[PDB]
Amino acid sequence: TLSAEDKAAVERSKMIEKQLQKDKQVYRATHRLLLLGADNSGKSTIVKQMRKTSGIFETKFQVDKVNFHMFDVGAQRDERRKWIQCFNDVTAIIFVVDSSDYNRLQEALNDFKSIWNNRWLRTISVILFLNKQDLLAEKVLAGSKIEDYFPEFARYTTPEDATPDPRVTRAKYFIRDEFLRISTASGDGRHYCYPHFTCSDTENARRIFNDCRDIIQRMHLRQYELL
Amino acid sequence: SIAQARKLVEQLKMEANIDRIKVSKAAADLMAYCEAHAKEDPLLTPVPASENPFRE
Amino acid sequence: VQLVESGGGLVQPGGSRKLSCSASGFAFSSFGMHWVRQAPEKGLEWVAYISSGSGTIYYADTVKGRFTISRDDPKNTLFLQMTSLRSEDTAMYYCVRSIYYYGSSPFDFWGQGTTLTVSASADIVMTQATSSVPVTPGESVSISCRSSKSLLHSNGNTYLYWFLQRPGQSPQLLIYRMSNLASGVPDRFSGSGSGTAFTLTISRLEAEDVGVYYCMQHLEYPLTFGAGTKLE
Amino acid sequence: LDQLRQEAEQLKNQIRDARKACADATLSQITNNIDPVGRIQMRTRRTLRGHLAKIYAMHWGTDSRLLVSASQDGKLIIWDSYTTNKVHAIPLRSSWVMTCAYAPSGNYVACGGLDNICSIYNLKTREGNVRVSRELAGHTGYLSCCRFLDDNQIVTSSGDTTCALWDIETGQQTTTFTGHTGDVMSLSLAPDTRLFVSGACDASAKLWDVREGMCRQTFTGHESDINAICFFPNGNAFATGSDDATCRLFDLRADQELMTYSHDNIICGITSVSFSKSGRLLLAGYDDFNCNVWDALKADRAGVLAHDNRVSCLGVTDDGMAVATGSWDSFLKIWN
Amino acid sequence: QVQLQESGLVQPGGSLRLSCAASGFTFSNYKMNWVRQAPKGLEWVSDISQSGASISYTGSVKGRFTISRDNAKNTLYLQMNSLKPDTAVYYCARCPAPFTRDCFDTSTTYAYRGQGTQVTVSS
Amino acid sequence: YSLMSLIILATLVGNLIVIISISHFKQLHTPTNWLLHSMAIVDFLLGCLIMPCSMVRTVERCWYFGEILCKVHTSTDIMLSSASIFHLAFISIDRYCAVCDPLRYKAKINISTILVMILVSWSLPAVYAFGMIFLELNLKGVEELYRSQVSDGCSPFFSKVSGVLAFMTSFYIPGSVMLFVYYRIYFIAKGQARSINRTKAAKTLGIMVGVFLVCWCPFFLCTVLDPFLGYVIPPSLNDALYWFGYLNSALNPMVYAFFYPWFRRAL
Ligand SMILES: [NH3+]CCc1ccccc1
Repeated sequence: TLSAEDKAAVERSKMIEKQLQKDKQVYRATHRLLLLGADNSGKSTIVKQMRKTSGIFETKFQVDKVNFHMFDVGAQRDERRKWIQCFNDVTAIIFVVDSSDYNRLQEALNDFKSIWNNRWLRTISVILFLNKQDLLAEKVLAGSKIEDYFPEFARYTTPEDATPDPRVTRAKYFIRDEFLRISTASGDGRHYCYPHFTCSDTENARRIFNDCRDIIQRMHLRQYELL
Repeated sequence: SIAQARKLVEQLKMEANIDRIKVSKAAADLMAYCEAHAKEDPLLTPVPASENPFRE
Repeated sequence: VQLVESGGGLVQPGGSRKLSCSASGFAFSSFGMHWVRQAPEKGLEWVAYISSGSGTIYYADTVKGRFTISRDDPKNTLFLQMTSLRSEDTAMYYCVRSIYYYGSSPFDFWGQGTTLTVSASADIVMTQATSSVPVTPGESVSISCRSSKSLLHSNGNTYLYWFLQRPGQSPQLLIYRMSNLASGVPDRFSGSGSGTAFTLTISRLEAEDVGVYYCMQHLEYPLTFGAGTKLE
Repeated sequence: LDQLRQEAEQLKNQIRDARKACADATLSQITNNIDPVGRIQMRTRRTLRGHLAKIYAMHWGTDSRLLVSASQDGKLIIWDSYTTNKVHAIPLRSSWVMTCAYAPSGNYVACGGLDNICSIYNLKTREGNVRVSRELAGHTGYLSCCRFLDDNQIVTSSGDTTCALWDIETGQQTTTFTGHTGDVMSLSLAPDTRLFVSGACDASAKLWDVREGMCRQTFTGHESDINAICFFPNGNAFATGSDDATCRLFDLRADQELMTYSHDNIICGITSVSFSKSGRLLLAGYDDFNCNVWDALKADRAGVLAHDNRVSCLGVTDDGMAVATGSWDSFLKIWN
Repeated sequence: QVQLQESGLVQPGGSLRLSCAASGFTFSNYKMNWVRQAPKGLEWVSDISQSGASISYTGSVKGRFTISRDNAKNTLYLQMNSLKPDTAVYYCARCPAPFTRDCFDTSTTYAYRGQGTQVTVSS
Repeated sequence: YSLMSLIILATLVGNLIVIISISHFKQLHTPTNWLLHSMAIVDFLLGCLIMPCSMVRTVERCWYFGEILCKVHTSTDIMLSSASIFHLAFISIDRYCAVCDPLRYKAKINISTILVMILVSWSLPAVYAFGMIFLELNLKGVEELYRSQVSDGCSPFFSKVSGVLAFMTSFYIPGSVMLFVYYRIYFIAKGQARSINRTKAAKTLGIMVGVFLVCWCPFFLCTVLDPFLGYVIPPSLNDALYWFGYLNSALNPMVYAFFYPWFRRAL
């Protein structure tokens, strides 16, 4: 840097580095979330309650002076195993299921199983949303059964730790336990599942806040060998 | 679905009729190029630390 | 891109005058700024310099404790603060942009200037061979410049600039770093040199090429401007 | 439909028999005599720092000094590889960017990703700022690659199984390249800018003609996806890298597969490939934190370029002076 | 490239055997699956492990269909049995990359799928 | 004599390895690791400087140098011990901010906060040590007694008020900040493990708290006790207390850096 122009170039580089520092400080204090779902699930209305062939959407909301960024995938193809590698660093994944159809439920189960066991998606905890509970409640008392689709429903009874008609609760906890059975089969204690019973609400943001809080706390505890 | 199969068979017919050469001649040509251009490769033959700008 | 200077007038000796350069039409806070002086019948002269981040400031050896420069990026304005005005600072002042990175072109834009009438060593010296040469509209022209120190640097650059102001307008930029041609100038100018002796050639010639051609050196921070070579 | 299928099968058969007849001797038998390169030692000479998140792409300049890099935090940075200085810092509209390109004249850069739009940035403006000049929209899937032909023509690859040729002045497609089954992952232009190759997730590579816009040849032999494709300096060969931890070398005139570069200690797939100036060395980046350098004629491991995370991009200078690599730990290293 | 071949009307109550012939790829390094499509969207039916350790089925066919493959001949087949009134074309499939539990195998020409066959279990 | 000697070598090597490792590797430049780097630096300084002089004094049971020399060695010793303890307290506060309240951990522990902590921990003990020793603050009213005890070495001699104030500050603010934090973290870790099951945390917390406690507590007790009792303890007893304090600095880098898998992997 023996010339005047070289010194001016170095000064310009230093100014660029200062701006980059400011951007880094803004970046480190934010949490990113990935939202997944299907066409039947109300993931398009959950966003609006929280609130040109674009390929991705974005939504920003704040709770207790903490900023969250939630990204919804827009116009893409049906193949997912290629652009799913760009989200291996998010805080959590929000998964929405429509458990009021009795037919595409196995699909949702397969989708969840494929997401859970992904090589690049390890260490990412998934927050499970079971949506459209009013439809299920209306569709269970009228009596379309669950025995034909799932043969093991005949030998299932509500667990004692359930916190609630009783048939509604038995069906809900059967679905919930199917998902949990899928989730707990592996993972060797690096990421967890937080199921929920969501309706068509003013508290989903608080639930996401609490679940993210617990996920980060568990990660920090594991980092220091305090757990 | 006849359109997709028709396009595929026409493309295969197009690809079928192409002039082709012997593989040994191609291997000889690649070796000839590699041997001819071997002295302008700083990565192959290292350059002394006078004519490279990434020194130190 | 346009720059406007305001102030000037007639100032009694020993007084103070505050000049302001107002810029609008470009990203002001990314360019360094200079002040360049031109005596009524003499050549150009460099005065001061403030950088983009305001982290570095230089002054001419002639005026170091008398003048003061300052900038305000919110409003895009450049200031010159003069105190205890002598009888020598009676020239016209120009406002000049400059930006420095790999491949840039400094001194590319100049202001219009304002007049200021006052009532009554180890630096590189740059010299030009002649003062006036007559030619014909269509013949070839060559102008020579000479330097007391090697302008070639260790990295490989040769810092030399040609300006060639028009008779009535502010100076413009022809060549930067001895070889590279400016953006909007016609591609009939060329430059060459060896490190100590430098030449500029003009193949064809039209009615717009008349004026005074200058020589500038950016090797050191102190700036010395070429005397001049008028073309008739 | 059955008759059509039968016709397709016979046509396919009429191609494998011809290529097997023309197959003759392999590259190994003829290249055995030549003395090997030996061993290659390469040392890090620079380390460019300043990216927040991980890096997906980089591209050298024609002047052999500048380069551009893209990162997931939504930033493009143009470096000065000699003095390690920073020339420009560009903020993006979207943070999920997958590729970048740098114009052969040095006037423009491009980038795109999970937004189905390719943006063009003008570096040489009257004002001292970099501003976007044109947004190219019309694709359906994510952009995976883009390359300049000149200041006005750009070739893009998308996840909707199609390539396209654009006109930056008007912003409308002038040609579309259809025929792939899976999403296209990479492309490589030719030195004369008349042809280009392509790789997709259907485990096949195709050669296209830019002028008339139709496929000319199809290459197979891989078992899984194609992640990276490079093109021989001569112009009559190219190499690919897949998810089955293997690299091939395909001819154009012979229309077959030459020597294969693989080893039993690699299980992870290849992300990038590139050649040297003379084509003697083929070096590829892997997922096991490393980068390997192969002998392009004998398939022998000669040298290892040992980053703290996955290696995502490579690059070799136009005059062959240096090699640059990127990675998911947000560091750029220059080797020599 | 990679080619998969599957070989397979029956009065109700019957059983059947349907295979897959494949070459080109290394069979012993990949997870496999059978997907069928009703005259409806395609549905997953019965994946198997590389060495066969893990076998899974859907509820609609659990206990009635069993799938197993032999590495020696690079062939995999499911022994259909006790059929019921199952009119669909049964395809074959392979996971995209070797050595991984995860897999994502859509109606957009998943390349690693066979042309498929049709089975009628009606009179 | 050798047993004291090995100790110095272990201190020096253990601190040098940590300093070089944190300084070189580029993936270890997070804000929290600079505290470890600074603590290793101060322990290295302590091991290089104070170990040989105290070694010579202890074995010969008699000062061999200038009378304007002791006033420097004691000041440096107090400085470095105080600095190490402050560094431990700040690390505990860092861990508390990490675990208990997470959503805002990255914002709180930016590089500026770590820089301020390092600056305070290096600055305060130095001015405290020195202004205490070079001026005569500890010697106020015990001068005759001091002379009687003195015309026979050097020792952290303390009056009735200065000694109790030094004890209060150095061994009661950092210790009170450390113990409360680790108690509150132990409860949270136990509850989380119980919920997950529906303990290594106790083991590691006990190990490091116990090491600190057994290393530092007896020496400060005896010091605060001495003026009130009447200097009845033997002079030769305090050598063991000083060497316990120096064993703490010997073991500190190992506990705070080699117990953790990430540092081992980065090496
Ligand atoms: N070995 C250190 C001796 C000491 C005594 C009192 C306060 C601080 C330090």
